Amino acid sequence: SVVTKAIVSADAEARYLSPGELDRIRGFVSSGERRLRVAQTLTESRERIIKQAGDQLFQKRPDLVSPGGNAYGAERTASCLRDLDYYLRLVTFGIVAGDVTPIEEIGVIGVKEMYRNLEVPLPGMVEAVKAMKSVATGLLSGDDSAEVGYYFDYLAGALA
Amino acid sequence: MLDAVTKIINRTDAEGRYFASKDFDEVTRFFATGEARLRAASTISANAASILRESAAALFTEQPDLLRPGGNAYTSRRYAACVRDMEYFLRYATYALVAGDTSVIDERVLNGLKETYMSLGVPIPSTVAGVTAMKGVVASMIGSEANVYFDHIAKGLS
Amino acid sequence: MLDAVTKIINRTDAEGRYFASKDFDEVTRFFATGEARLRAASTISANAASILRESAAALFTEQPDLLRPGGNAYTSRRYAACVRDMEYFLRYATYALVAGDTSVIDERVLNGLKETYMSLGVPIPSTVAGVTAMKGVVASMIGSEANVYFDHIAKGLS
Amino acid sequence: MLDAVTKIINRTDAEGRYFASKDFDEVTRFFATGEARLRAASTISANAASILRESAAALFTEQPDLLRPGGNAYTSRRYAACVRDMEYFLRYATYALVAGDTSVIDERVLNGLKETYMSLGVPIPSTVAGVTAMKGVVASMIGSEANVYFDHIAKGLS
Amino acid sequence: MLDAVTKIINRTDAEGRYFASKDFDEVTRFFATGEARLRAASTISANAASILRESAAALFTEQPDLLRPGGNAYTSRRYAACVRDMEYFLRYATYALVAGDTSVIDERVLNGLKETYMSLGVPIPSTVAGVTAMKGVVASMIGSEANVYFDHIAKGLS
Amino acid sequence: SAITKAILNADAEARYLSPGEIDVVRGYLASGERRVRVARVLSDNALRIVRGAGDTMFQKRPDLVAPGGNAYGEVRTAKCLRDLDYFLRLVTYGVLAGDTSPIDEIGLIGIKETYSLLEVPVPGVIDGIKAAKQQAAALLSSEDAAEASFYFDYVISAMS
Amino acid sequence: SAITKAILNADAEARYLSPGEIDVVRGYLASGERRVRVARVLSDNALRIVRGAGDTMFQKRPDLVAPGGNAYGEVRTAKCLRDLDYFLRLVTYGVLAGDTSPIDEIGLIGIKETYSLLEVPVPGVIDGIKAAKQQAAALLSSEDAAEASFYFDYVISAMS
Amino acid sequence: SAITKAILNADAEARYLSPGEIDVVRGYLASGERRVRVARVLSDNALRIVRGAGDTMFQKRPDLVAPGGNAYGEVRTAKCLRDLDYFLRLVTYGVLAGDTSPIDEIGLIGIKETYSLLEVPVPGVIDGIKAAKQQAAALLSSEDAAEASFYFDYVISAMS
Amino acid sequence: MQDAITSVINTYDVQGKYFDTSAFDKLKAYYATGELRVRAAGTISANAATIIKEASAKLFSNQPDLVRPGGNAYTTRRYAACVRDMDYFLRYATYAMLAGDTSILDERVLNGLKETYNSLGVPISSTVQGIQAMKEVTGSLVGSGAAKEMGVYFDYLSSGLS
Amino acid sequence: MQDAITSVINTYDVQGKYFDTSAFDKLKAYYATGELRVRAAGTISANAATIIKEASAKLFSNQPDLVRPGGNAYTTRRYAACVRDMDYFLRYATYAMLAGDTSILDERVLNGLKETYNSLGVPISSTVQGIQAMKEVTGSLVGSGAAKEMGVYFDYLSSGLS
Amino acid sequence: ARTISITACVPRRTKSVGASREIQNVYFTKRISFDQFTPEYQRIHRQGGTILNVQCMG
Ligand SMILES: CCC1=C(C)/C(=C/C2=NC(=C\c3[nH]c(/C=C4\NC(=O)[C@H](C)[C@H]4CC)c(C)c3CCC(=O)O)/C(CCC(=O)O)=C2C)NC1=O
Ligand SMILES: CCC1=C(C)/C(=C/C2=NC(=C\c3[nH]c(/C=C4\NC(=O)[C@H](C)[C@H]4CC)c(C)c3CCC(=O)O)/C(CCC(=O)O)=C2C)NC1=O
Ligand SMILES: CCC1=C(C)/C(=C/C2=NC(=C\c3[nH]c(/C=C4\NC(=O)[C@H](C)[C@H]4CC)c(C)c3CCC(=O)O)/C(CCC(=O)O)=C2C)NC1=O
Ligand SMILES: CCC1=C(C)/C(=C/C2=NC(=C\c3[nH]c(/C=C4\NC(=O)[C@H](C)[C@H]4CC)c(C)c3CCC(=O)O)/C(CCC(=O)O)=C2C)NC1=O
Ligand SMILES: CCC1=C(C)/C(=C/C2=NC(=C\c3[nH]c(/C=C4\NC(=O)[C@H](C)[C@H]4CC)c(C)c3CCC(=O)O)/C(CCC(=O)O)=C2C)NC1=O
Ligand SMILES: CCC1=C(C)/C(=C/C2=NC(=C\c3[nH]c(/C=C4\NC(=O)[C@H](C)[C@H]4CC)c(C)c3CCC(=O)O)/C(CCC(=O)O)=C2C)NC1=O
Ligand SMILES: CCC1=C(C)/C(=C/C2=NC(=C\c3[nH]c(/C=C4\NC(=O)[C@H](C)[C@H]4CC)c(C)c3CCC(=O)O)/C(CCC(=O)O)=C2C)NC1=O
Ligand SMILES: CCC1=C(C)/C(=C/C2=NC(=C\c3[nH]c(/C=C4\NC(=O)[C@H](C)[C@H]4CC)c(C)c3CCC(=O)O)/C(CCC(=O)O)=C2C)NC1=O
Ligand SMILES: CCC1=C(C)/C(=C/C2=NC(=C\c3[nH]c(/C=C4\NC(=O)[C@H](C)[C@H]4CC)c(C)c3CCC(=O)O)/C(CCC(=O)O)=C2C)NC1=O
Repeated sequence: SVVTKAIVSADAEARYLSPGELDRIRGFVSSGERRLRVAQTLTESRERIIKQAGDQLFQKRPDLVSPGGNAYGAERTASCLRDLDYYLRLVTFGIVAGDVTPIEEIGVIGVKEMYRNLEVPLPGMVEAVKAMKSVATGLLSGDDSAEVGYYFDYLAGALA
Repeated sequence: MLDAVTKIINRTDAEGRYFASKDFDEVTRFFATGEARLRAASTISANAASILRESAAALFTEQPDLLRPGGNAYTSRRYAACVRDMEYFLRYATYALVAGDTSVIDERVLNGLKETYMSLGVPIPSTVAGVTAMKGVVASMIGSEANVYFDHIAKGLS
Repeated sequence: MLDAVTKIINRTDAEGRYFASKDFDEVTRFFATGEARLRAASTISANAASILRESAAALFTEQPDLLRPGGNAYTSRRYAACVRDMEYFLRYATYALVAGDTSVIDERVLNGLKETYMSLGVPIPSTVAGVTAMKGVVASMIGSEANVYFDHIAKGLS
Repeated sequence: MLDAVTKIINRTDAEGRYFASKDFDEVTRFFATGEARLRAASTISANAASILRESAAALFTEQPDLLRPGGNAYTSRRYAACVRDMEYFLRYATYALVAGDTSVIDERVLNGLKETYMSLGVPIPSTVAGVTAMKGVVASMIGSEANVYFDHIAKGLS
Repeated sequence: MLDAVTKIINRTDAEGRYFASKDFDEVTRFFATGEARLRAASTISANAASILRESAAALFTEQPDLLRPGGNAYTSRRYAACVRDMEYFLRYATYALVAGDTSVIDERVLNGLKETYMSLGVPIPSTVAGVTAMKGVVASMIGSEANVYFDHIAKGLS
Repeated sequence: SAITKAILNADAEARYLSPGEIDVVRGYLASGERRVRVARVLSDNALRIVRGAGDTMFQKRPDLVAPGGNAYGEVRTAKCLRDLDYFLRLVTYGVLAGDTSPIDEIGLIGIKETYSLLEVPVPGVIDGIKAAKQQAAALLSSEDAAEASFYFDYVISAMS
Repeated sequence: SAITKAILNADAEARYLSPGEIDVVRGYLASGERRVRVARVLSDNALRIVRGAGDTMFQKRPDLVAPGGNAYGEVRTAKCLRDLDYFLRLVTYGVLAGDTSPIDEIGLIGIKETYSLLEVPVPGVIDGIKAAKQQAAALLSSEDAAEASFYFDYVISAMS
Repeated sequence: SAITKAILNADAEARYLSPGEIDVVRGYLASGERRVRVARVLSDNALRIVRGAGDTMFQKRPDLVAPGGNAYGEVRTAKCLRDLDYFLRLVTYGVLAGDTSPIDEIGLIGIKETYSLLEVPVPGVIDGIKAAKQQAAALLSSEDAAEASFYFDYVISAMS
Repeated sequence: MQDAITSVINTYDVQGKYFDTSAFDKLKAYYATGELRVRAAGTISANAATIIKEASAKLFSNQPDLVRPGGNAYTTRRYAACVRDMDYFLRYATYAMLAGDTSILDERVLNGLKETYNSLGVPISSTVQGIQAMKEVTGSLVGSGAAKEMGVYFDYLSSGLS
Repeated sequence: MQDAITSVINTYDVQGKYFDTSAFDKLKAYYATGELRVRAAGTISANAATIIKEASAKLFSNQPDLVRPGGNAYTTRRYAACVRDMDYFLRYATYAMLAGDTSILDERVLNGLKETYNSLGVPISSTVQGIQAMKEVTGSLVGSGAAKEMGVYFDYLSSGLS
Repeated sequence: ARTISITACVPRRTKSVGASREIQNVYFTKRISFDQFTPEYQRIHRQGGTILNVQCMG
């Protein structure tokens, strides 16, 4: 989170937190209620987000669900969608944490190795994450939409 | 590195005086343009990989000789290093766009870059063409907000 | 580094000859002046902070613009670096007073100092004035015995 | 570093073609000469101490003022370093003889050597005289098969 | 020896105070964990022979040299002493698990053990490896509840 | 500034600005008017702040301006007031930049060595800076005074 | 080459060529004629090997040349077949050199980054290179086919 | 030199000469008359010492000057005597300097591998230097002979 | 390290669930105390040297044998190391209070500290007394709620040592 | 590390003996198996990624809770760490098979591995299951005689971890 | 901050010779951060080296 990052940064320098770091934490905690409301909103619409995201992904990448595809069949498509569920929950974690740390450790570090070992194509992952961005930012107001779009962009960049 | 506010602070400190009315006006101008600059930077960052992909394609359609055997961009290694350098330019231009100042481009990118490119045998006019193609792509996406930083890269390389 | 005895030794080793009457004479003169040089060095060491304080005060009384905003010594960091260079000069001229040879000044002090200062923007004439002020302060305490080493430093900068 | 086969590969790769008949002919000729070059390298290796000893003796009989007090080879350490440099030259000439190409000499030996000898004070013509004496001993023991690499070292020095 | 209750009593007495609310809470927390600790102690007691067997097997699989001629576990007597030591560690760690305090280990196990091992030449890092292997086996059976006590023995040997 | 610190952070990991760093930059640009107001008040009132801080410091510690004191004499007293003015201007810079970097670069790095070798009592400087902090708080509202006090106490803690 | 590796290993220890290294160099020199024979067969038939490999790959994966595929169109298919040709040439280089160093220096180092940035499906490349290996094995004898397959499998393993 | 060692010890700690270092320099300066006397006696008698030591060494090791010996022949025997002269002059240098730094720098660093590479028998050199030590002690008083024997023994121990 | 927010995140990730009402209550509870924590951290950071001076003075007054000869805090080096360790405890308590979680005290402080002090001969009871002195001094600066919060982490350090 | 050759050299050198007929028989047997070992090593290196893919697929099919939340291989970071562990196991098993000797497994893999897995919480039985999966897939790839040879080193790793 | 390019010649006159390649660390050109400059300046001086060129990149 913002707090853990600031504390670790200060600790590697053996100092108390600076006025800048404390200003960062004040801005983080004063934004906490809005962040929790946005996280609730994205949690409420999780199933819809995953459903239209999978719809768009398979519409724009029909080879994935076609024979020979990585997500071909019912159970493989279910695993495909379960990955989008994982990543949406990671996005909600990152929103309450105030940065992309939880996303990075739970879902970004080692992901290239894991989707290589799984034959999951990464451009497909990027398209799926962008589809989730569109669906999820469709559900929020002006400031929240950009704020959540930043986390989705972080995922898309880290998968590419 | 310097942003605009620190550049103003440095001038006032060199003169040894407190901030005056015009200095606060310049600071307020930076604070006014900051939001648009942040939006442009976020747009670039969200599409960094796409920007890099069409910028590389535009440069190598413009100069197919580089990809040919005997060219400086001919190998998987040298192609990777070339797109790596272009990614440097894009990311540091975005940094300069947020900071409102070109300093970070100076001490992080252009400092010693020409000497490096002569030592390596990198064709500098082609690198400038790549920077110009990147400028065109970024301007098509976010507008003319980042033009001065790409021009600064191109002129510091020339 | 070399002291007087090792300098004479290196000379005789350059001709590949044993010590002759003049070499033993130089050595015995050095041994004769050793006690006076030792007392001068102990006097300098006992009053190091006082000498440095007075010399910095003299430097910045004669050249007040070094401390004014925009001057090379204007910040706490740059002032500290100035006073630290002067501390170096005092300590190494004391070393050379004990050794009896300006070698240690050439290897440990003047080697690359001029290029360093020019690359940094440190003014050489102001540092030479500081060395002159330090020389006067030291000669006000120990006499004219350390003069040659401060002169060596000043001409090495000059 | 490169050997003859890798050098031909780089020549085919710069112009981006498959190996043609001429290239295969050059490679086959290099493969035909391999046993003689290997035996020459083994002969040098088995007599490296001797070759070094009489090559150093030949140099210092040719130029005795190197050893004299004040000469560049006058001390146990400087003589050690001179003979060590000659060991460098012998071992790297043998590497180049096995490889069939002089790139290893250019990268490991000749890269920066002239500047380092100017900075150190090692006389280049005397070092070249030592290289030629070592060439003479090596040619007496194995024939003219290694002269090209010693000439390469000498030309790179002078 | 002491247990958790006696440890808290001595702490309150060192201050000459009655039990405060926090002290009562600590004693209640100790009482609440009593049933799990007793079932864990009974589980260890029921499987002590198997625990010792797998622990010794793990130790000597890691370091087979110990059993070879010239090793410190090489003889019937020396292997017997090794497994007897591990059996002592197991029984006294069970005692400390029941008491909730590591004082029984200090009183009965680490009372000259490190000096004894250094005197006899018992390889302490190997003994610690064995203790840690026994910790792993016990954790596989009952969980982490005993880990700290085993760690205590290791820290007593290091 | 805060922007520079976020950019340096993102550059160390060779990435674009993350959602947390965008939040830091946005919250800093939001605070611009408040920072400019605080800096204007402190700058336009530098003379009376320094006069008052120096008076309070000298009343608290007379031995400084007594014979044998570090500040004795017109010249040394003038340099003492000039140092207080320097630290006030550094505080204004820290308020404008939204972080303590200009204060460190221009005034703090080396000030301990400087004052040790010049025999300047650091507790006296701390007393003068505390006096300047209260004199500034007299001139500012509660929120503006709290904003300035962060950098004043940062200077004081760097001294101590 | 093998010679370069032996020389570098001897130079790292600042010593002359050891008897094991001399045996390595001698064995490579002895194998030179067979290496030249395999390389000549590979080079003289590059067009047909690459054509057969491209046909086999595109038959296995028609989507790569279907609309929306990475190699769709004449230009991109030409680049695809050119890539396969590059890998065939580098295989001849590695057969001749006796080691994989030319393959790494010219075409393997950095290829993963290049293809990932270009969204080139690496499994498609591996299928094409495997098809090329089958084409080569058709023209070569069994021992020669094994010798060429060593470097073919090296390329495949480096990509995967 | 002793003074050089004291100054290097001070310099490594960025300090002035400690009382121990000052006492060392004072003792070295006090020993100057006896150091000069010993060195002058050895320097005036160098030809006698070297001729006598060479005579004793060839009388104890006749093989060196016999055909097949390392020092066989007028030129090689002259070089042998020149090496003995070198080591006596280095002993006088060490006596004057009050330490063994001149001996190490000029003559000992690299001497062992030098003689091993030239096939020069180190037992022969050691015998020559022991003979030189005896010849020097014959010309010096017992107290002065001990001071010179310190450095003769240092050279011998360096070779042994 | 782990703060309160990432503690909730870790529980819910391990059990693999999105946040529910209970997680949101824990997160609201953390955010609500955030301004008090930031204020207390700023106050402690501004006063850390004074807190250490007062606490070390009270400790060495209560146990004068520490700084007299034969005491573990007798030399300029060992006195400096003593107050350095007190600076540790104050700084890491401030970290744990700002994070609202004691995990950093486990990872960065308490792990191996008893072994370090027992190997060195540093008296741990006197160290606990010094921690208590810092607890009262810090509470004297930060006020009721912040004092009660900081006391939790001071007591955690005391329990981990004692 | 020791191979078969160096193992024989070690025994005869510690006994200070020249090679006799028994030594020559042993060295001759190693030279005889050398071609089979080289072919198996080449086959394994060509198919290493495929082996890891199939074996991890089998392991996570038999124990699907490892990759779900709460499993030790649930996160991208821990999944990557797991498949990386399998890759190292396969590469060292191939090394030991080439050398015809398990010494490299003692020197580079097994020592302290069990205690590390216990300290991290890696399920050691599941790791042994993954090694057994790699064995089955590898033996399918490399053929019967090479399967017998390679399974010896796979089982050596499995027993070291059990 | 700022980087300074130092070109220096650092001989090996204080120790015996060796067969390993040594030329690169004897004569070199590296640029270091400003905060590392004084330690490297003094380290070159202590090993008997000579500072040949000092440049401030920019
Ligand atoms: C962020 C600061 C930074 C910069 C700016 C930077 C530039 C840089 N580019 C390099 C190589 C290169 N740069 C290029 C790029 C050129 N190829 C041409 O075809 C193109 C027209 C042109 C680019 C548009 C290439 C091909 C290489 C490889 C050169 C070689 O290895 O032969 C190198 C040599 C080291 C290496 O290979 O990694 C540097 C230092 N490095 C840095 O750390
Ligand atoms: C022991 C041998 C030794 C010497 C001689 C030495 C000199 C030296 N002085 C330096 C900087 C400096 N030197 C000065 C001093 C000058 N400026 C003032 O105006 C005066 C006129 C004048 C002094 C009387 C200053 C101000 C700097 C800081 C340069 C800057 O940061 O802009 C630096 C750059 C490294 C740094 O500042 O951290 C060196 C290496 N360092 C050594 O290790
Ligand atoms: C109830 C408290 C108690 C303890 C703790 C205890 C330990 C203990 N172990 C001893 C010897 C020993 N301990 C060992 C064990 C070592 N061998 C190594 O290979 C292993 C790494 C390691 C064991 C894991 C061995 C081999 C000896 C015999 C050493 C000798 O006699 O030379 C001895 C010396 C006297 C004897 O041989 O019985 C004691 C006192 N005895 C006790 O009465
Ligand atoms: C812009 C950044 C900057 C700072 C921070 C700075 C501090 C500073 N103060 C100095 C002197 C001084 N500073 C003081 C101030 C002291 N008098 C009392 O004791 C008080 C406790 C205390 C002030 C509240 C005094 C009296 C001197 C003169 C001392 C002397 O002449 O030896 C000096 C030495 C050179 C000079 O005379 O100016 C510096 C570098 N200089 C700078 O360029
Ligand atoms: C000699 C060393 C060397 C190699 C190995 C090499 C590969 C290579 N292929 C490239 C493009 C490409 N490569 C391919 C081929 C791939 N896409 C298809 O689907 C297949 C699965 C697969 C081939 C079997 C395609 C289609 C492109 C064009 C992609 C684009 O520009 O959008 C590029 C980017 C530059 C360009 O040609 O535009 C490189 C560097 N280049 C080299 O200089
Ligand atoms: C001032 C520092 C210095 C020293 C110490 C020194 C010793 C020295 N003696 C040498 C040769 C020699 N040294 C000797 C002396 C040996 N022969 C007998 O066996 C004796 C045991 C023994 C002398 C006591 C001889 C005979 C040679 C000639 C060997 C040859 O050229 O093959 C050489 C090789 C170059 C030459 O021929 O001059 C050196 C460097 N040179 C120096 O510049
Ligand atoms: C053996 C090395 C050693 C030293 C030197 C040492 C000094 C020392 N001095 C102390 C107090 C003190 N020390 C002084 C001395 C100062 N008074 C004036 O200012 C003078 C400038 C100066 C003395 C010449 C004073 C006044 C105190 C009481 C300070 C206070 O309690 O506020 C204390 C605090 C505990 C106590 O009072 O016993 C220590 C530990 N401790 C050590 O382990
Ligand atoms: C919380 C962090 C985390 C993630 C994200 C994660 C992903 C993950 N996805 C898996 C399977 C899968 N994942 C996918 C997804 C792909 N299919 C299409 O190509 C799409 C481009 C893409 C999804 C949008 C598919 C098809 C499978 C089934 C693979 C198989 O059956 O072998 C598996 C193997 C175990 C299982 O199936 O339960 C993992 C571990 N694991 C983690 O611990
Ligand atoms: C493998 C590539 C390589 C080369 C070529 C190389 C040359 C080399 N020779 C050196 C010293 C030296 N080299 C010589 C060479 C002799 N001077 C004259 O007497 C002779 C004519 C001549 C030889 C025939 C000498 C005398 C020194 C010592 C110089 C000194 O320390 O003052 C040094 C300085 C470091 C040291 O003392 O070891 C280098 C770098 N180093 C390398 O790593």
